[PDB]
Amino acid sequence: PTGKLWRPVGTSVATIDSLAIVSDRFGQYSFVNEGMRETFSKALFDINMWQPLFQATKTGCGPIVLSSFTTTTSGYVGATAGDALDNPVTNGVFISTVQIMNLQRTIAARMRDVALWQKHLDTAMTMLTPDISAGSASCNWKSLLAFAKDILPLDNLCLTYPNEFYNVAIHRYPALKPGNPDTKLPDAQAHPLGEVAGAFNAATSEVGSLVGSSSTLSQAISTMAGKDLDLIEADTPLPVSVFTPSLAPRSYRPAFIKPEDAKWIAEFNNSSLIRKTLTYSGATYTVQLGPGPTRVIDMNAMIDSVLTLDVSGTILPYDTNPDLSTSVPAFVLIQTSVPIQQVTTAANITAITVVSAAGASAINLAINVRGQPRFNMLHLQATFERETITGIPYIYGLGTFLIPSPTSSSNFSNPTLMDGLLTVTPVLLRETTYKGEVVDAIVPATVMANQTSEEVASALANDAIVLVSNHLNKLANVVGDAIPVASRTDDSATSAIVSRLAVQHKLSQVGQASPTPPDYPLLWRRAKRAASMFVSNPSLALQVGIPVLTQSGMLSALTSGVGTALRTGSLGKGVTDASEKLRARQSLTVAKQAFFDQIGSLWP
Amino acid sequence: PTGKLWRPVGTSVATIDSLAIVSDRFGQYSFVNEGMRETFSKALFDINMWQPLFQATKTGCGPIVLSSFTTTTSGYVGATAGDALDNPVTNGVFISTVQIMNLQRTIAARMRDVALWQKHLDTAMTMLTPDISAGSASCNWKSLLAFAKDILPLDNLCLTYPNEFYNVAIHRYPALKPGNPDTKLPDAQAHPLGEVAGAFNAATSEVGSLVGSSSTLSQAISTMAGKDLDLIEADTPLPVSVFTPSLAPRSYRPAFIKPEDAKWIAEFNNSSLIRKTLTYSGATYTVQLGPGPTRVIDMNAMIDSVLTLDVSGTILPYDTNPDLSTSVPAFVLIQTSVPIQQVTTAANITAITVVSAAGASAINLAINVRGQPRFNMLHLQATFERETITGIPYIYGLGTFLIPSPTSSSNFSNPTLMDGLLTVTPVLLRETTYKGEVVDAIVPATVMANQTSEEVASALANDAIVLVSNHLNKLANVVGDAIPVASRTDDSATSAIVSRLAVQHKLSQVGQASPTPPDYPLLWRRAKRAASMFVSNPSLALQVGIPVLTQSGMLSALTSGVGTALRTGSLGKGVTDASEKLRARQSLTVAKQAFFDQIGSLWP
Amino acid sequence: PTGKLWRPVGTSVATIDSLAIVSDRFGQYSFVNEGMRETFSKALFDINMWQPLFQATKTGCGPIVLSSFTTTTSGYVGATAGDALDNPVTNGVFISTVQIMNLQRTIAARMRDVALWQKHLDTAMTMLTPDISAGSASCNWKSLLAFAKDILPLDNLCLTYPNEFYNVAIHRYPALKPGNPDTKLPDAQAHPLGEVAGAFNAATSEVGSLVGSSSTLSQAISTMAGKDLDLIEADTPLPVSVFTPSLAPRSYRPAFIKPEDAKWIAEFNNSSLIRKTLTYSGATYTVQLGPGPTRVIDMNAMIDSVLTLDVSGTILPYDTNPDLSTSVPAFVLIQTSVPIQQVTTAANITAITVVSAAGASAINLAINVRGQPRFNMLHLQATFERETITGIPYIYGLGTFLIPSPTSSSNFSNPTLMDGLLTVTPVLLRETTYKGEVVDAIVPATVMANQTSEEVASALANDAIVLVSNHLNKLANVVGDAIPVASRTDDSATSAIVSRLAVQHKLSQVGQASPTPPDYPLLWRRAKRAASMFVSNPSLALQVGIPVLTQSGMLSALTSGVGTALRTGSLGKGVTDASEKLRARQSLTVAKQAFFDQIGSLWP
Amino acid sequence: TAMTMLTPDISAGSASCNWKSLLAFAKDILPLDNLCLTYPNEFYNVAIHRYPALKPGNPDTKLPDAQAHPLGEVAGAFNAATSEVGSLVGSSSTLSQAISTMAGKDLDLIEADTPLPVSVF
Amino acid sequence: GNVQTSVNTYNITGDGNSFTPTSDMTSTAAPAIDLKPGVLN
Amino acid sequence: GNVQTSVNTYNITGDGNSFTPTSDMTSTAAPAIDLKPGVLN
Ligand SMILES: *C(=O)CCCCCCCCCCCCC
Ligand SMILES: *C(=O)CCCCCCCCCCCCC
Repeated sequence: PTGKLWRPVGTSVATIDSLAIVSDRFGQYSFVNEGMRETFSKALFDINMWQPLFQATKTGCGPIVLSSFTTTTSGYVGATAGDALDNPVTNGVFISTVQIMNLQRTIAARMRDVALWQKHLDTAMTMLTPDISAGSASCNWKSLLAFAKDILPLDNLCLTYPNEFYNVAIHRYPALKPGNPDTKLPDAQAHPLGEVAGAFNAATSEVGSLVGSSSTLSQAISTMAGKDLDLIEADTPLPVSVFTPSLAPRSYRPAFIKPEDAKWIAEFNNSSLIRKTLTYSGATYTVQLGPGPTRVIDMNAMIDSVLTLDVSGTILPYDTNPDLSTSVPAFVLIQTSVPIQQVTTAANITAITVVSAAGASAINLAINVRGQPRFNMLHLQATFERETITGIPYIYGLGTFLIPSPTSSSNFSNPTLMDGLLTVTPVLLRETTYKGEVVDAIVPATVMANQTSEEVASALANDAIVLVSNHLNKLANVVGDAIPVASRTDDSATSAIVSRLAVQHKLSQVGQASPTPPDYPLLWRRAKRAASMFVSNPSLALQVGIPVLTQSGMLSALTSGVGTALRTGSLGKGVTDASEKLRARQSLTVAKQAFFDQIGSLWP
Repeated sequence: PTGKLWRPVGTSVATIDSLAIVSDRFGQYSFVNEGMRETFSKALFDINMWQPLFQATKTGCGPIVLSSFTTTTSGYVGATAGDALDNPVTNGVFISTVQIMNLQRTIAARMRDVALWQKHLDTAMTMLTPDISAGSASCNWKSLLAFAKDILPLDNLCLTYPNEFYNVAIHRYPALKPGNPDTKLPDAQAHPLGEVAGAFNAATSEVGSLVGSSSTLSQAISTMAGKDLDLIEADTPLPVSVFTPSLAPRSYRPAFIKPEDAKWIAEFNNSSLIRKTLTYSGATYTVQLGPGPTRVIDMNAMIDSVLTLDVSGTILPYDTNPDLSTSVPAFVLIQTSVPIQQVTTAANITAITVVSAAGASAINLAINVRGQPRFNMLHLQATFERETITGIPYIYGLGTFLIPSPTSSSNFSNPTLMDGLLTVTPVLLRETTYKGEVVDAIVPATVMANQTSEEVASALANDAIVLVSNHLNKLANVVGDAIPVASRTDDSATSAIVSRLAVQHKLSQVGQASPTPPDYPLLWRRAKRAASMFVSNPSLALQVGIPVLTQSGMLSALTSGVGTALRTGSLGKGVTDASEKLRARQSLTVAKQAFFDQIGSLWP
Repeated sequence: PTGKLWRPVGTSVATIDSLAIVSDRFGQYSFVNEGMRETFSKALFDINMWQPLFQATKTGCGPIVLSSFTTTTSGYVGATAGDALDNPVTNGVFISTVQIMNLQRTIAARMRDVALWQKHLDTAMTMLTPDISAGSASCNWKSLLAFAKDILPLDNLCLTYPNEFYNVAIHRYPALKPGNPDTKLPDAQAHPLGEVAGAFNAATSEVGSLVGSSSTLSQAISTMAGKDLDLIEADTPLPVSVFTPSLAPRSYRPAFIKPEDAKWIAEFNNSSLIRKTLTYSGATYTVQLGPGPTRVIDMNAMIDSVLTLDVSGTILPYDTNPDLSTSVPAFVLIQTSVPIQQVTTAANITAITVVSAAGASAINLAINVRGQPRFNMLHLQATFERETITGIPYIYGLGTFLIPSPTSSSNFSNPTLMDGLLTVTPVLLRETTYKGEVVDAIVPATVMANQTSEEVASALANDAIVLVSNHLNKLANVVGDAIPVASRTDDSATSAIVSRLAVQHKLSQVGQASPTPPDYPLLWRRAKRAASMFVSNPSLALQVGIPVLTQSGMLSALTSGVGTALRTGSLGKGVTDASEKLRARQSLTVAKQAFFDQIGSLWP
Repeated sequence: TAMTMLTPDISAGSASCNWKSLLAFAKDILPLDNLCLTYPNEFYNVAIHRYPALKPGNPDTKLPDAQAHPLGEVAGAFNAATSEVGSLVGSSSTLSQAISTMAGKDLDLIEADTPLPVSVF
Repeated sequence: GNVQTSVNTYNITGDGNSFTPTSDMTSTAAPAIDLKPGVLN
Repeated sequence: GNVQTSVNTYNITGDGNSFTPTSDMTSTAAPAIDLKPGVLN
């Protein structure tokens, strides 16, 4: 049973409506199922432990028995009259609301009390590493004590109550074994209150540490089910939400990104220059679109973000072409009639809006750093919005210069300030971008081995690629973490892949002389580096031309392997290299024993 | 009850003193509460499973019953005489210390034993993805077997014991259903020992996966309470400790950062040059402070860190002004009398200490990379300390050049090596920095919408801004993760904000014609992108001029929403887009069924 | 007991063989141990809660009692005949397979049902932060309701069932206290079904929050045992696997990295130029090895990776030396006879392979960005493999230019395209690299204070240094997180170190006048910044010349302290600064009360 | 979408289609978001009662039944296009339908010789 | 078509099933149920 | 796959075995056993 206890209410036989939460002057009795007593007992148990320090310091008020907050009522206990009817409990143990209040504020008040002392006990305890993980190692008690008698700073609490803290301590450190009163010798065994827990944390030499290897697994299992690593290369529309894209604002360096390497950025590849004009704040400036191709951020295929083009440390040659100086650098949109990459001359450019200029010309924004005047780090920045560009077939964001007077000097300059580190930040997660279009769902499998070397590094913050990369990255840490894809152990991961290579290379051999019986020693090893190359750089699985990894099978395969692989690790997964791991722990205890030996001499 | 068992040492009458931990020749009996038997049973259960492999290989020693390590003593069981008095347990089940030792080293020894085999069983099991997540899919057993008879490398253990591993396997993979002996046909149902657990992990088509959606929530709940996301925009002094700043060493590019964009960096904006001198290692060099403003790291407002100015790949024009060559680049402090930004000429600069020079002039540190000789990657580096600058009102760290002989050539150079990538690393977490002052507590709400575009990116490693950014970043991953702030589901997050916008826009309408009844469809949508823009780039909420996000309400609001939102997710939160998610899983099982079909033909 | 139930197939006498899983027409009865009923009850409990919404909307089918899926069989219940023999259970409660199916698909079907409604209830609930964390704060109900009557968008479900959702709600938000029918007034106490859980999550003013501080500890404990932070500075061979290196592809900028600062990169420091030739694709090009030293990636000491040298934004002076234009930039290997750094002239260079050229000369790859033509972002890229360089004592990877015709113009150019951002990605984790050699195991302690300032930042992706950095980094977040290494609390971490400094400085004083009695106030403070400097920048502990941190004791010491420190935190660790933390929470509730006050007026 | 996706209705004589094929066929066509792939013989049992085309094989003789027993036993019998006269369900309605109009609009009185309100039209 | 077993009296992939339309029984559930005011009452 | 006979209740090459995953029962032993200090006791 569970929930609040109910009891028959009003005239009639017990029934699903006869019942009513048995409330009263104390609040409502909620049932205390077996396991929920484990907690409140485990919590109180950790407080009772500090008994010797509560009396010493006259705080506290006696040991807290959980049997002081409960009661022994009886009735039907459920979550609702209907279902509570199927849990007739007799003399169960319930805790009334007003009690659920004290057991709370008591464990809270006492928790402070101890949390404090417990902190002093520590700066003194750990102040001599009472924990080794291979074999033993003593340190003659006299010295030890006479030593901490020093180190411990005058405001601890282990100097005001030595054997009032010691008695608390003995129950937390199975290192300190108190000398028995009637034989005046230790005990071999150490009996700290955490008897079992402390036994099951020792780094057992057979397998690393059960508490470790156990969690590193349940931890990975969490992720595997959580993010949705499963279904990682699913071939079908998936809401961007399914990718929980967060804290995702990637930055670049355009005016370098080739147009074909990333759809969201077209260029004005035209013969001559395209000097246009525009009255901005009265003054008339001339946008240039100089000698080179001047790659500009396209506006369509640009998920309403927060574009913030930073222009700093980048050269600013106002020294040579004086034409450049005087011009306030500024991010400006450019609506063109004919599609760009077909826009020849000025009459082609519909209009030009200065979405964000920089007050003060190019001779205050400068700063000489050895001849080559740089740009004082400043951030121009628009706030592009999907629909502010409705209809408008062609429009481009360009972080240019806005020259107040074009001249012969700036005839080979080309004032694109895009060489600066631009940082787009998708401000509306629901919508992603792929191959130049804005969508609401991705098709994972499509984005695999479909980008090129740099059609990946040139991805646009929160676009399929960047999403089908953030995803693999989780799955990449589950294998990297739990599975042993980094040793000659032909693990579950590199194993799922090997079975694909076989089934694959086996049918490609079917029909024709079949002169080559499948290899296997070579297949195991080829798939080992395939699974390994993945854990290594999760990204690669997106680039066209990557051995194994990019065939449709793998990944879809890998994950579902790694999947079941985590759901069976056992507990002693740590048996892997638990030999050198062990031998390394003994190595430490031998060096730490060496320490105790000095504590033992210096302070005799 | 819990803890070690005690018994009346004084006999009969058991008072809060006539007790005593019932120790003896076996150690101390510690009680084995109901739940703690669940573990040791669940641990032994996972070992017994491997029974067929223990006999086959003559290791092991029979099935391990947990009832072989315990006993049936009876007495009072608590953590201390006082509280143990309230737990009279009769014939409880306790495990003695020396036993708590075997149940430990047995589960450890056996755990190794199985951990090994269990690894072989796997490279063979996952070596044919026995796990699908939508509908079924078989693969005629003959083929399957005759297939793995191949792939499996000659050193497995699934080839030496086929149906000695198979029997272990059948209990772990409800995929392999053994053919019943007396009807020689499968069973429809599959009965693996993990009957329930395996039932509750299947990706249930109604809602993603209970095991997933459940954890992704408890996981987020952990963080929410842990780091202290709650109280994220609290308006009142908070110890830096409350922000657990760790692994926090940010790097820049000064000599670019404007002085007003980041208090910790002032500049010598003076008319002419300020050539000073200083005997460093005998030889007399001249610090320049050349033509430009030469931005220098201020020393006050500089949390005793580890400044490490790297100067590499950056230009080194010793080719033109020969004056530059011969000068050993070096980070040097500069104590000025009159405050900088008021320091006109040499007589103003009190003294200049070469806190770290680079042995060998500027013509060995070079390296030609196409005309423009660069700097061989080298790291100069001081170790500034709060108090080494006590009293000293003005002092600045400057990574300049130290020219051995100033000339006309270096009259427009300005040797500030600050254009290099400097990396400050706060070496003393307790103290933070804000707006130019060193403090011990932040006031969160103060740092919101108080920085500018770049008064953020120019923050100083472990300063309020960088702390009130590391914090939002956690809270940003809790929403990004748990809450669905990335779909049209007007989630709890974007909902907490909408209620603020209403209450806000509603009173701004009070008094005056109230010609505009609040919108709502427009408010819901405006707050959706506000909560969304946050998850996106957590930082923004610090920059002055960000719609919604920067009003005092939000955040303080958001978090406390997201807060309660996680504490109610239910379990089936995965119902979100659990349709396409499902349809994608069927998509995979259809492709994986396609695989089994070849395994089924190639190896008939 | 646990597992499926068995019964004596041979009847009466139940031996370790006369048993057999009691299967049948329903599947196999698996035992439902005490705790496993807690879950299925806790799951069903959370569904029954939504009873009022199931009837309202005619879905559901009555309350789901877990006692409808189980049974009361009796027999022996274990994991295998052998061990099941020691668990005679009478009238235990087992759930048959076919039942373990419904309790599953029911909780799944119902889970969807509620998951939906439960989402509507929320957008309305959190839409008025029903959760404060200090003191109370009301908001006159009328207003509140009449308010949400607005905000809530027309497609919720809290408008179609107000007090059908309200009744569900009252059990989840102890904020909404329903007015009692027969006294028509609230209740003071609030009785939500989550009575206890909700009591134990409140931010108790004594210590932050038990649910928080508790997890932040168990969380850290997980890591500490997991990754293997323990043994962090172990002095003995450790398989790279023990470091779970994943998602590890670091990028650089060679042609800058000094050869001695990173063994994996030697340079051709020769007097004149070394123009060689090579027929690549018919056309004959000349590799240059120009004026400067031209640092090249060495091939030995280069873990078979995926070298991808990006050349973009970097200068391309085809404007001056016309010689440069026309030459297709390309990454090329260079096998030399005599060891490099001893290779004088052309006759010395055995052969030169163009492992990856860039189609199209240097005048299409350009792009004018203000005079200085840059490189259109493109990625050349080899796939170096350990053994493809077997025997071959000397061979180097060089991302040079391949000039189609060397001239006088390119006599001081030196076409090394290495100034570009190269990104090596280890494609085979098992093998690491150290000091220039490829190995399979590291010796942790060896890599401490053994690198120089930049012999660290110049590390090669997945090399001991980068591994003995990824490791410290975890341990750095465990302390940063759990332990309070960021306040004057002389924590367990900075305490473990202090004891080393003492024992150390104490013996260095032994022998000779011992004129200086150890300090301690100065030692505590010195070790505090030592432990602090570590949490800060984990890396440092690798660099030669770091105070304290780099002595062999520390770290090996630190971790083992931090270790036991986490295994005792108590629960109320949050007592640290739980004063200002508290005062900040009251600060928020005072501001949130201010909000409710407007909701209370505007919408009267 | 799965049933009619193989016209289970003919109107003259019979015509079978070996079940194996049929099934193994729809195993294809049916798009991945139906519900006849998630419950085959959970839909099949519903189906058997609506399509007297699908006759389930009897468990204890493992053969069909000749007769098909769909819950709409009678209705489905009286809709078959009986070869004697087109279809009772058709011919019946085409009549009651016409009868409706005849009385309704007021076709009767169509050439009445006397003043009639336009409304009557 | 994976075997079920009891949920419903017939397996789909069950033994000897048989798709076979007969012009005699035109498959039909109940669509034309009359509910109009006068006719339902 | 050579016949064994009694060592274990099932032969591998035994009569009518059947590999056949069901999205319904995701194969899993016991990895996440909780042993952390507070939780084990
Ligand atoms: C298992 O489900 C394999 C697919 C066979 C039947 C799926 C649905 C197609 C046949 C429908 C039978 C019920 C009425 C059409
Ligand atoms: C005889 O041993 C022939 C090989 C057939 C089985 C060997 C191992 C491969 C199949 C594994 C079955 C048990 C779980 C995978």
